[PDB]
Amino acid sequence: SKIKKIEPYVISHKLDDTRKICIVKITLDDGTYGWGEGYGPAAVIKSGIDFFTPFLLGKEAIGHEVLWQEMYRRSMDYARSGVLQAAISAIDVALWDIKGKLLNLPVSVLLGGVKNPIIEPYATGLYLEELLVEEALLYKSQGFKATKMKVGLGIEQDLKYIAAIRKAIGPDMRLMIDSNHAYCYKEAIELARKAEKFDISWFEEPVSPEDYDGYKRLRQNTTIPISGGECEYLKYGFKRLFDKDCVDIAQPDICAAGGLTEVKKIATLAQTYNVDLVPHTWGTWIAISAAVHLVANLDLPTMELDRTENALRDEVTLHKIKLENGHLEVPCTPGLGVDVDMDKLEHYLDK
Amino acid sequence: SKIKKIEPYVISHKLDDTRKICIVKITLDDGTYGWGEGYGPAAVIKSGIDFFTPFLLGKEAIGHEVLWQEMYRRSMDYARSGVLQAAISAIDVALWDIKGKLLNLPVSVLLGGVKNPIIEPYATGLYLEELLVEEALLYKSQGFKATKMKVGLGIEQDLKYIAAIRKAIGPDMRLMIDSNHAYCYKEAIELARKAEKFDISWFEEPVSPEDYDGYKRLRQNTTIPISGGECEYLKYGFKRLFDKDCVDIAQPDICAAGGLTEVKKIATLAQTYNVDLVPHTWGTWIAISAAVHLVANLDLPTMELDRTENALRDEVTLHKIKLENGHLEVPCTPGLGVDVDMDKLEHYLDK
Amino acid sequence: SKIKKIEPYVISHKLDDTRKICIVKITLDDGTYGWGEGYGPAAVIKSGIDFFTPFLLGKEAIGHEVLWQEMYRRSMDYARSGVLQAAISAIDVALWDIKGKLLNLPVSVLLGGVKNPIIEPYATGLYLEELLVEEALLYKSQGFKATKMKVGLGIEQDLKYIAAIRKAIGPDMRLMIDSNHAYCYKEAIELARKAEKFDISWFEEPVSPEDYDGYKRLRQNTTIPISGGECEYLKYGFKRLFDKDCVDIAQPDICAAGGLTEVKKIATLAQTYNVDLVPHTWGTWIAISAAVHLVANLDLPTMELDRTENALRDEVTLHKIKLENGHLEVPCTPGLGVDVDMDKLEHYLDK
Amino acid sequence: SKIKKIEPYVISHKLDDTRKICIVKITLDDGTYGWGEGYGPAAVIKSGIDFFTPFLLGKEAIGHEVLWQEMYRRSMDYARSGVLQAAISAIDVALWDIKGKLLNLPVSVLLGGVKNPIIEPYATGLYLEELLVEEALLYKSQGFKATKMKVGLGIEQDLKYIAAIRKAIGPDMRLMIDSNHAYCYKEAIELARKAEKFDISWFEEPVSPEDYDGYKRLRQNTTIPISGGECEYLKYGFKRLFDKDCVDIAQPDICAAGGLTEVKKIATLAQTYNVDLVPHTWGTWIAISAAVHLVANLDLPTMELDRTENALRDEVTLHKIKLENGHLEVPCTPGLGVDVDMDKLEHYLDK
Ligand SMILES: [Mg+2]
Ligand SMILES: [Mg+2]
Ligand SMILES: [Mg+2]
Repeated sequence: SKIKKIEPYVISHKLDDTRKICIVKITLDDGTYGWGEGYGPAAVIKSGIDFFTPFLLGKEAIGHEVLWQEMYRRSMDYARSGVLQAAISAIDVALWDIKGKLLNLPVSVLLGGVKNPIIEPYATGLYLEELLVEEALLYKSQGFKATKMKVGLGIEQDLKYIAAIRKAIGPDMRLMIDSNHAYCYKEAIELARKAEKFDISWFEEPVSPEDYDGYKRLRQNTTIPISGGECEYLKYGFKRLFDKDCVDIAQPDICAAGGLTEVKKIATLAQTYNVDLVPHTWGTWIAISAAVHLVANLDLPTMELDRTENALRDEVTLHKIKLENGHLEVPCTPGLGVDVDMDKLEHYLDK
Repeated sequence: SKIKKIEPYVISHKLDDTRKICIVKITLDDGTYGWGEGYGPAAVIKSGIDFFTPFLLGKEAIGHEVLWQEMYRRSMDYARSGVLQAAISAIDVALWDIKGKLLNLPVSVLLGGVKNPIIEPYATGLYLEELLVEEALLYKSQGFKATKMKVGLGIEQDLKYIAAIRKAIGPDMRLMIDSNHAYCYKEAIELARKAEKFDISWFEEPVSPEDYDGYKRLRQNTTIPISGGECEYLKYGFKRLFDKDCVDIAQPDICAAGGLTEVKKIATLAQTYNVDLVPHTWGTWIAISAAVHLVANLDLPTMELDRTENALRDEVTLHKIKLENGHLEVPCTPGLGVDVDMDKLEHYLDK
Repeated sequence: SKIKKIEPYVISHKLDDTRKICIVKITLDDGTYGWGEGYGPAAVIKSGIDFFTPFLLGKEAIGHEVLWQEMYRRSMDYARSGVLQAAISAIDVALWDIKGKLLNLPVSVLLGGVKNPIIEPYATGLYLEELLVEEALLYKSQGFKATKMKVGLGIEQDLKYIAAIRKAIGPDMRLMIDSNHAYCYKEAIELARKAEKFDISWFEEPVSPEDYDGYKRLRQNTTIPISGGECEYLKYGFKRLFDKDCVDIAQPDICAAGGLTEVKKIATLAQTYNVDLVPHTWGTWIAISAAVHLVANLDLPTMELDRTENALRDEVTLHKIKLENGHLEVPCTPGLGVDVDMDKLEHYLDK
Repeated sequence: SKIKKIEPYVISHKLDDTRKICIVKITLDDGTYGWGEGYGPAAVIKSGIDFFTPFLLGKEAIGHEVLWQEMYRRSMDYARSGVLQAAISAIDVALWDIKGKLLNLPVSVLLGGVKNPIIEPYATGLYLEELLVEEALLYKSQGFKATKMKVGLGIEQDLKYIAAIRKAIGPDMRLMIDSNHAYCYKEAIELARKAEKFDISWFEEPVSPEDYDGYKRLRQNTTIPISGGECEYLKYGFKRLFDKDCVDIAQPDICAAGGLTEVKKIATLAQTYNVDLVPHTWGTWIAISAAVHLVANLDLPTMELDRTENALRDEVTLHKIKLENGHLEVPCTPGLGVDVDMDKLEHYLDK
């Protein structure tokens, strides 16, 4: 019932640069382990976990909030945003896998209840040129009901590509654009106003996460819904964002914002402020699982399903979840419903 | 004058628990070195420096802002506050020691000019009971014009001790109280109203750095000036602190908030908002030096002079600065005016 | 070295009225000189310099901020805006030429670092009628990527001319309109809404610099980005402009707003408020140089390149900077990289 | 009746440094002259008048607002505050002396009507130590009902002197304190709270004219009424001061803010905002006269009566006004009721 060993692992591989992820395993005196993930710079997150590890060993895993508050009280002064929050999120997601196992229930049921047993996720596909059209047509064939494309190659370059992908997918499939704060307010509305004709479901991270007044103005000047919050941490950060009427959709990453415990608190806030929540997910199947269980408990929904090459997701992590013809099905298995192939873990670790 | 090797060093020391601070040495192709420091969890900052090190090598040190913006562009999605900011701060302070050396001028002169050639710092002395009175009497005897005491032992316990220290130091010496966000709004005004009679120069971090409305209310309900910002990072963070009329004095830590480059930008903002700036300093002389040079360029001033038991500061780092009868004299030496005893560095290092 | 002699010179020439500009030369004990410029009424600025000259002689030029603060402390009650600010600006730009020379580095590197080694400036061309089309076609042929035209001849007269210039330059070249506060809110949106179809990059000084609510409303009712701040002085003035969400682009004139020192502080503020900065430039190459070095340090960019008939700029001032096919290249020479032909200086002057 | 010659004169005199003030004489084709004054740096104001002089010659003096608007249209881009406003003020006050003479009526009657035929001004007396007490006792003996003292020598030094002057003058005479923005918010309330016991009628310029939030806060934390606006220029400047609920009393200087025309417009605004107006006066009798006529038309009042050593005020300018036992009597003579001794003018002139 008590924590015996927290074990952070930095997993990597280069494809065509490198993908460096930090992954934890918290195991109890009884052998009951739990899998969690942190989002950001792998090796920095890994040291973060090491920082909290002394104050978590021999303490009870069911009262996960008592541990979250200990980690918070310890890092408050040196955290707020960034790295130590990804360290707290990584431990949290594992304590929710433990609890799920421990109380023999999935995480969604343990968060309050499965509100959506089926989810329809969107396919993410970032960038010659005609290859993007093929990647999109693959997703439509793969049953997907929506797809998220990466923009930031230039206002006139993007509008040329957005036109091409919309022509391929037709009008029935949903399409979203993601800048990655690669544009400024003037550059964002120029793209927004011009891309409106292609029925864009939303615009993800259009300006700097620091440009709150820019987000609000963009929302006022375009019909396309405004997404943001990848870079937003804790209940306090998202309150600050919602008080500014910035986004139509809040996108906290479970692995970054403060884990399942805090993204649930952010979900309460989103609700009160009457703002939609679609979490951000860009890691292994441990990361994806936490989102599966969160959107199930959220009140057909969508979630981020990275279709990009990644053997740290497909090979290192083992999911029980089922996806056929754009629809994903929430698992009933205790905890997140994930494991790590310890041979593929050792093969893909870092030096 | 390109960067050839960035070298982060975690140095440990237990007295009566442990004091673990991270430090950097950036050395150019020409063997010009510069010393820097990060504030927060040593081993986490140390990995942070390692994160930016690949994109800093083979780049010119004089154009320090080009490097700051590269580090920012790289961490803007996974930082905003905490750990990666103290990694950016640490590199910055060392690039200012390099520039100082390189152009054969002190940092203050290189920040714009020595406005205050003499500064009068305050003595910090945290916690049987009668020992606190002796530590204070020592500081008054040592020439100090002001002293900062730590509070959070209970409203009635603090008021008992604040009365004792004021009785010892008399009326001529300034005295400040520091909660360390160990109090809530109701607990803070209870102490503030009760401690008003013992002439308190300021109340440092009275409530949570997240409780902006609490700071503002406390400022409205007490005569004692309100200090805060230890836990505030970047120009964007201090703009939101100032927009909410929270503090009378803003206290950014150079080694945490974004280095000398950003604390200077925070100084421009503080100026525009007509709010005083006294930086936070709690490290080695690499950290103290950066503050010496910053308050010199700021427009008799004070700064944080840690007077606690610290061999890591007093032994590993070598300062040139002179202090006699409460007054500190800004050095004219190129750069920060600091060096590291490489034998005491090897002796005090962490495994 | 210390300041031995500040020398203001009012220079003029009538072409087809007169252009009366004031310039300064600050000369050190060691004969190190620095060239500066003030923007506004020459003879009034010239007396301004004379006002500060007594309190600047025998003082050190490297600690330029110590001098800026002396000039400020002296003229704060009788300044805030206008004439004495252009007096402080003129001295500042020359102390930055001195420092550049003194420390053997260009101004941009000395402001923090060259962020943009290449800039693409815009051609200014103010006003029968068919002559304007030829002036524009000349700029397009001269490789310019953008051109700024003067408007204020009447809503229907301007829309007639804007149509003509856009027809000549085609769709690939950028085009901006400048009212010179010659329009009121009702007259401004009438032009804005009608001129949109001609792809206008921005609208410069659309209403009175005093009509902040007019600027905000115009921004809300038109797609064309709103420029302004020519007439704005100091960090306090620009804070006041940004607090009211007036402009998309802030245009401080280095030679008017408070020199390189203050336009840099305005640049920190613009950054915090997430508003673009394109400085205003309308003088000699002393003025153009200061902007070259400022936009280089700012984070392809543009700047104001006056392409009208002016011999005080082309004959009295000597530049090192290179311009070939719309692109300008930041110089590496110590200081601004400018000199004054003292024979042409004596030739163009005032009794 | 057109303007034939505008003549600015810079008059200098050293006592125990120099007092350099600029004065104007506008004379019509018919030999009707009018005397004016500008407040600030004499030689800078003198060049300002020279700037507008070309666009004022051969134009009618009764339609003074047509001239004010011409000067404004010309200066707005390079003025807003300071020097060019004091040039516009100087011309304005002389056009009001002309109009007064021209229509054979005093200025107060020509501003709308004498509301107060008798006004009780205050004696200004800035700074061994015991000499201040004697200067105050002289004023009480001279009949004065109120006196304004200069503060900024240090919080404990001022409280020592304020106590001394109050002891001498007794309880019946009013007493006001003037910082001259020599204090910051923390330093201002320290002085305000401590000086409350000495019945202070008002606190003039307590913080920087730029620290609007400081003024507002000080007003909230002290019982002593807050004065300010010396450094405020135009109707636009005073609207922004009043919008922020800064002052209890607005103090525009006629010779600086925009002359009698603008201080009257500022008076309309002050009225609408329900804020008192006591103008700032620190020049010759040309300046004092303009205030006599303005407070007469304002709706027993007070005004600034400089009682220091001033040979330019008492020798160069000739007044008709009468003062006996603290009460001043508004003159009925056409215009301001002032002349200049042309021999003492030629004597005190500058090179
Ligand atoms: Mg995204
Ligand atoms: Mg502290
Ligand atoms: Mg313009």
